Amino acid sequence: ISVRGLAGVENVTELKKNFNRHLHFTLVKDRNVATPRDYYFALAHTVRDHLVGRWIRTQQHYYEKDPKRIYYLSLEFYMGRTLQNTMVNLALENACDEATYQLGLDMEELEEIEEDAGLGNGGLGRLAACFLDSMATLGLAAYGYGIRYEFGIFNQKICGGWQMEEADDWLRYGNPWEKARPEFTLPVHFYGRVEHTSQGAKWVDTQVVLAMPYDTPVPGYRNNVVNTMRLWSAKAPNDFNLGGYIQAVLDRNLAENISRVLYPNDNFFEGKELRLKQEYFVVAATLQDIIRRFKSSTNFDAFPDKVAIQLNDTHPSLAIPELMRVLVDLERLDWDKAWEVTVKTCAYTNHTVIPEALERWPVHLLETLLPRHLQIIYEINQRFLNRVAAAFPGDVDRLRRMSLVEEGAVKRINMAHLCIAGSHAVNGVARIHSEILKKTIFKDFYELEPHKFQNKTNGITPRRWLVLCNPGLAEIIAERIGEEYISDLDQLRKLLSYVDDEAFIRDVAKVKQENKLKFAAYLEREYKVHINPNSLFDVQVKRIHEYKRQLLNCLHVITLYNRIKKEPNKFVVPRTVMIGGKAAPGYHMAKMIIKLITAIGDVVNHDPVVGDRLRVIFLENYRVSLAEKVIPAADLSEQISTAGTEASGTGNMKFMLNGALTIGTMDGANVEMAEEAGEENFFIFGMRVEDVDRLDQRGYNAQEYYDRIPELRQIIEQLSSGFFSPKQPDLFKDIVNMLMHHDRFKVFADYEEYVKCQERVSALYKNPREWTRMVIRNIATSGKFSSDRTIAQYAREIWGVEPSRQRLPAP
Amino acid sequence: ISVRGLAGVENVTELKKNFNRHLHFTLVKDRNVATPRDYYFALAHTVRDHLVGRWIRTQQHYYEKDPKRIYYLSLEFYMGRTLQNTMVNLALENACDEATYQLGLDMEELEEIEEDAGLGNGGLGRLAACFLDSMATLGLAAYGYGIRYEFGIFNQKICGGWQMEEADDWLRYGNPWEKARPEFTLPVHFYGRVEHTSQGAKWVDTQVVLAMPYDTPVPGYRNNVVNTMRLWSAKAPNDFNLGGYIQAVLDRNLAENISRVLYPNDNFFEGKELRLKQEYFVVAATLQDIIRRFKSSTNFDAFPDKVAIQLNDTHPSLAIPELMRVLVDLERLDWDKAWEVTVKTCAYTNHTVIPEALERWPVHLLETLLPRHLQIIYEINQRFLNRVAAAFPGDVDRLRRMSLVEEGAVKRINMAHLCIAGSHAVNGVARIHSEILKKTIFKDFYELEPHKFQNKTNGITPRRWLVLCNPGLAEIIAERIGEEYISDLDQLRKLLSYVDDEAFIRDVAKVKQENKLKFAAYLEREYKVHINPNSLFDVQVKRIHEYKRQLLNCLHVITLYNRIKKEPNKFVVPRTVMIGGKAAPGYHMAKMIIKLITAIGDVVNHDPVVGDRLRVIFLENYRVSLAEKVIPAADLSEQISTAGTEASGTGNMKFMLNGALTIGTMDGANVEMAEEAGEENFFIFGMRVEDVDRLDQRGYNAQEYYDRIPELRQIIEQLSSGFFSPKQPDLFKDIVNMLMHHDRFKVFADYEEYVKCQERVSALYKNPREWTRMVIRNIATSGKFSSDRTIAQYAREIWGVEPSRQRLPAP
Ligand SMILES: O=C(N[C@@H](Cc1ccc(F)cc1)C(=O)N1CCC(O)CC1)c1cc2cc(Cl)ccc2[nH]1
Ligand SMILES: O=C(N[C@@H](Cc1ccc(F)cc1)C(=O)N1CCC(O)CC1)c1cc2cc(Cl)ccc2[nH]1
Ligand SMILES: *Cc1c(COP(=O)(O)O)cnc(C)c1O
Ligand SMILES: *Cc1c(COP(=O)(O)O)cnc(C)c1O
Ligand SMILES: OC[C@H]1O[C@H](O)[C@H](O)[C@@H](O)[C@@H]1O
Ligand SMILES: OC[C@H]1O[C@H](O)[C@H](O)[C@@H](O)[C@@H]1O
Repeated sequence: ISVRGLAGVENVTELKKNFNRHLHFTLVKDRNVATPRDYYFALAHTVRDHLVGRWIRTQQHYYEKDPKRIYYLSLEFYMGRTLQNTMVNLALENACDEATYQLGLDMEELEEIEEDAGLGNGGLGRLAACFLDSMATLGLAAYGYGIRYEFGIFNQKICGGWQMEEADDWLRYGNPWEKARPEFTLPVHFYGRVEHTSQGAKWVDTQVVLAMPYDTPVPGYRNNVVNTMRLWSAKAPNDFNLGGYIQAVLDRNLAENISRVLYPNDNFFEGKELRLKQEYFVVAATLQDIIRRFKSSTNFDAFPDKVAIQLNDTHPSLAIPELMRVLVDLERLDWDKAWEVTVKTCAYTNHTVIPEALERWPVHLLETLLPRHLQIIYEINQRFLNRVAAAFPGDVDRLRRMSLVEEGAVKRINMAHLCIAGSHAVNGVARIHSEILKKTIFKDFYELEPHKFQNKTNGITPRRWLVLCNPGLAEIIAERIGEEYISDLDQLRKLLSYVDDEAFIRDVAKVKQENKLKFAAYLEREYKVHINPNSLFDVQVKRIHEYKRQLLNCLHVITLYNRIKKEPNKFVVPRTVMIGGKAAPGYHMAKMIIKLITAIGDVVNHDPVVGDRLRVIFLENYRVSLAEKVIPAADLSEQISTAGTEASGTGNMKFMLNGALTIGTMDGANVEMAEEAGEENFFIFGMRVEDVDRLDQRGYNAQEYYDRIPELRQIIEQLSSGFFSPKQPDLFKDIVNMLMHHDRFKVFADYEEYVKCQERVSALYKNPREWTRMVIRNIATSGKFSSDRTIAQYAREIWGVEPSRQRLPAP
Repeated sequence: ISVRGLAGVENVTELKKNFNRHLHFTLVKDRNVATPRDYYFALAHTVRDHLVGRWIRTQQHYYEKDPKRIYYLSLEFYMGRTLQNTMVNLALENACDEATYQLGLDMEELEEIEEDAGLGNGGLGRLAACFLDSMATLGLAAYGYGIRYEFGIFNQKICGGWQMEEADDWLRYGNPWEKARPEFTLPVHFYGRVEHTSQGAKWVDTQVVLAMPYDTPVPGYRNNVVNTMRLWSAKAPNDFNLGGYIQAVLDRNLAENISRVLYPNDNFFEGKELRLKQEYFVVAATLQDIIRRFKSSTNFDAFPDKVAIQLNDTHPSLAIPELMRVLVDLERLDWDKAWEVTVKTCAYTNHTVIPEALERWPVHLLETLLPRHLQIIYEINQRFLNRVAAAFPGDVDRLRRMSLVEEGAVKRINMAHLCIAGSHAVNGVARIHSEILKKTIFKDFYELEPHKFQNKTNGITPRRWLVLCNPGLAEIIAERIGEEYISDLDQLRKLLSYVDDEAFIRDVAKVKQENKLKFAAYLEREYKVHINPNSLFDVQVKRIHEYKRQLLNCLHVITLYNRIKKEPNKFVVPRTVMIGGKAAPGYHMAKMIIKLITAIGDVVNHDPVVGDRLRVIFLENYRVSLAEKVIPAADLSEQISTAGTEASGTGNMKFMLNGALTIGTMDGANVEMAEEAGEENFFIFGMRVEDVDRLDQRGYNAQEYYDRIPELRQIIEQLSSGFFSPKQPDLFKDIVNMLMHHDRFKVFADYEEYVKCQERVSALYKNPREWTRMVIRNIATSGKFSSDRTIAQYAREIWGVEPSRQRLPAP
């Protein structure tokens, strides 16, 4: 059936009886009243049972061996479903598939019942998840620490072509993968004031909120290692939080609101108090847990030798001043020793350069909520600027530019500057992004401490993003080069010698056609629409953002439609362009773009002259589980952000690994992907970072493009006149206005080159054999983009630990 | 070891391995890091496993056989712990005791870890729990329906002698006994308005709250029957309940607050909207569930033949108009047919006659929250008063007295009148209470429909209240008459022939001494105080209420103290008087009484001259699990409410069954207990109902008693001068003031007779042999107070079903 493992006679028999055991004793059901959800839960428990043993020994192991521990702090962990992932990493997939078959059930149908653990917004959150998988597969003693939101990313509904947000009550039916641990409940403080007494400062009269941990197992790939992802949940103390007795009890929900919902912002900062509370909550509980574990393993001199804390963006940046608070105020270490320790254990990862995404917290907020932390930040700033003054005497302007405190309307703390000053390493997520950080945004810091700056190009895990979602492709690859590539993706290079293999070429093309047929069916099954599986599947799925330019894609789609209407009887390569992604609730322009996409589809999809040559479909509720479905079925991957705006991107790597060709700009990781596959095997177009700068010096004037490109002007006039919105002719006035007068992302500037490039893609598609051979050269060179490579680099160049592919002593 | 069942070799082996299975797979622990709470949970799951099979077949059975179903609606179910109770009813106690012993654990230590399911205030709530146990033991197809409060009765803490309330977060570590069933989630409506259209009225524009059920198994005593207690939990819909996206999500907690906390009022009405919402919530979800089940089993003519709904007090009274709403508005039945059906399926139980406990809801509240129900209530009232007018022509005053609508300051709906009009049966809970209902409070209704009024004297379950909490006494009883009495308490009469048995007399006295020694140890273990186990254990435990007169007990205690101080070297029977119970948070006088008790103990307990002859101890956090501890250790049970105020009482029956003698007034069930044991074997005193009336006609003047009783006057002057409150001399001015000028319960009127009676109790105690022989005559005649008797009466005289002690076909 496939290398989903073996289906042993004894193993299948054991699984079946345990499945029946859980259906009965755990779910209290019998075959006569059990629903598919019951069946899913019986299977989940049966599979979960196989982790317990490994989980206990792995943790037991780390206790005995006492290795250096890696702590990955993130406010997001975009996990998705975990049933299939667990079976894969445990080699149980075929056995469970057989067992359920014999019990008369369809395992695939059961898998669709699991809810996605959508505790993330997009790229940043999914990177943390891929990293967790790689760290376990590489035998690192790593822990993922975050917040257990009871409501993750909202479920997206399209109503009248508009996005509607609906609460993601993912825990409604229960989460079999988490393990509550009330024995490690910790107190977190807020507000209060600072008292300066004889022997040190004291933070008093604070409001207490308890942090209760929930542990989720993270299994490595077939090595018997099971690490932990610890998510904190807010719980109110039962005393004080006890005017009215009834009210006092109902009011407990005020403290517990801290972990209620994930902020739905992607690459956008919103300075709300609740968000700051969430950030301190996760930091305060995590560091107590880290130090407690360390004390078991009081000279904190060896702290950095046993502890590494990785900050995923600046969200958990309060870890720096919190570590100082604990070491100086509680452990009574002298400032300088505490600072040496802090810098040596902390490392920071930057994920974007757009200004609106940078965390700049108003000082009055930190003053009220965390008074002691504000004082420590001021002291850190003081000493840091003294260092700068010494290094660049008289450079008064550099002084204000590098300050962690920004003066102006309202004073603010620049969390990124805080992170650079208190970390021994700072990294970008793609070569171009890391260079841009040194050359622009953090130039002053790089000049001060060049040794701190590094790069760690992102990656994705080949387990979920290949074996799990595309078993067919994984099978034909393994048939030729073996299975060793699953945890050593570089071996994919060996596929280069099959580029002329008539058999391989036919197989690769076959799995893609099967994936497209399956997705096409899913589209009609759960969404009822109908699409032609013979057309080119053009897809752009990611969060809706002006910088990602779903709008540039829209212009091309309209261009295609207009060319068809001009010469109806001319042949054109049929296309099914699918765009999907969620817009943050308060992001007006992004919501306007979603409406534009659905409006274009309303016209195009019902034009008889167009026929089945062009279909515009908006993919509803894009999330991890849906990505696993569309990506393997894609032919063309759209990665068209304005050069210099997408730090790295990861969806791009997912598409490359699954047999889709890429059309994109020289941005983020796109640059390194083309470098690995060869630019001849990539569809690159548009301005490079340098051209964008040149245009900015000159001054970007959209009118110029509108004046010189008839096809462009026709589109804009179609939008303004109401051609795509009959009942509301001026519906899209905002978009047209932005495009013409305030386009920070120069959509028009890349239009001509994009359309031309798209023409070249259509020409290659007309030649199946050659299209497929290029795909093979992409798949064969995607090895570098595995998160196992990324993690091995973080491990060796930042954390100071050696990865290991050694199987743990059985379960 | 005892008739806790057999400890089979195979059974103990099986239990041990399953215990280890759960500790590993369920709790993810190993013997090296498992805490006692883990051990408790492993045992709970092991025992719980033995119910699943029985639960499924019992429910399966009721489906096939299709008997008439009994639905017991209550806003309270005071369950207590359930581990030991489950082992008893399953005959697993000795086997589990052996198994844990061999695993090196103490089962008793593990049992103390379980949290009490305190979803009740006192008597009314505990009656529902005893009833559930009896209904299962009697093979009735019964379902208990209520609300799953996440916070039950508050935990009581004494600070500075004052009561402090603390949230009862009983679900913090999880509840292994409940089973969530999201597949039966039902919608409940609130607010909205009524539209009158062509074919009927419509309730529109309502706010929807979802009701999710949680099922808890209720095992019968060793008959393999397992019934269900279904508790509803409030859940917000994820759409509309989705101004701000974040706010919308945080605001879900407004709808879910409905099931957040139990109102801590005992025999007291508080007309708060949240409470009304809770009442409709449980009624609306329950009736949908009832009708759905009925439709499976559309002529609602047979509805009453298959359905019986028992209303525990007026709390679920909205069931009457809700049943009408559904039948008339949705099922489209004609009014009269719907009314015939409603009356025939509904029955109401009254639990008190004090006016402040009567539910009288303001019309403006029902108008806003349940507009359609208000209309139906008006129509019910209309037709009912027409009936009255026809029966008593011209009796205009009877008309207003019987109205369900009370005019005045604010119009109100008398929920009790609603219940009488819409039920085919109305019952009191003790013979005297039922007579008082007919003679006073509901006299007009009794004259209209005499056939409706009945009595069903309360009872307690002998499983929890004898076998579970007093195995020693249960063992010596069984040694002589067998085990059949456990489900046939009347057989206890056979013990009468052992009243002169020298061996029995010595045994009965022995178990009491052991129980007292054990409790005395527990007191020092968890509360550190020290008490003399040789003294007479004088206890009054129940909710603090003026009508229960903990104050009368206080006066006696002070009298004793004063007599000792007067003649220090005179001998007196040593006593340890223990008073315990919670005061509703807003009940000022009750909280003042708790402070009085602790203040008396502060003086008495530290007076050297008193020595160990008198100790006054206030029992902290009285609840079901504590009752199971004190009751078996008591010698004297205080049931001293003012004649005519305690409807029945049940604590009194618990004490009688466990070998304590009773000192009390001719009130509630006390009357029938003395009647069963013989007044010579009871310590009765004080005014009878008739004497209280006589005093009221005359006019109660406390000053008279103060003027004629020197000992009384001395006490009152001690309270006024600050003798019991040095730092705050006027601390108890409120109590003295009430006692002298506004004592609704005539404490002073029963003082003299009470003290004299107490002297007689002390004299009998001085004669161990005779004290014990009287105890035997009480225990031997307590058979009538088993809830199995009560339930068999409800079954035969109200519900129309026959109980059965037939074992269900194995598990
Ligand atoms: O709670 C039980 N089983 C779990 C089995 C289970 C466990 C985890 C999960 F994610 C889904 C189902 C369950 O259904 N839920 C707990 C977690 C969540 O709140 C949903 C309800 C349970 C079984 C059972 C048997 C008896 Cl006899 C009595 C009470 C019981 N409860
Ligand atoms: O949740 C698990 N077990 C239950 C075992 C259990 C079930 C009911 C109960 F009342 C107490 C304990 C539990 O500890 N809780 C669920 C209910 C409550 O929220 C407390 C935490 C669990 C075991 C386990 C093993 C693995 Cl390998 C992964 C996740 C897991 N979760
Ligand atoms: C991989 C992934 C992303 C990141 O996509 P980019 O195109 O890099 O922005 C976002 N969302 C989901 C659901 C993903 O799987
Ligand atoms: C039995 C019981 C009651 C009822 O006691 P009364 O003396 O009848 O008021 C109250 N609380 C608890 C904990 C009980 O067990
Ligand atoms: O680093 C992980 C991801 O973080 C953010 O989502 C960036 O916008 C994206 O470019 C990057 O791939
Ligand atoms: O009916 C059960 C109980 O209800 C209330 O608590 C009454 O006050 C009490 O007298 C009675 O025993």
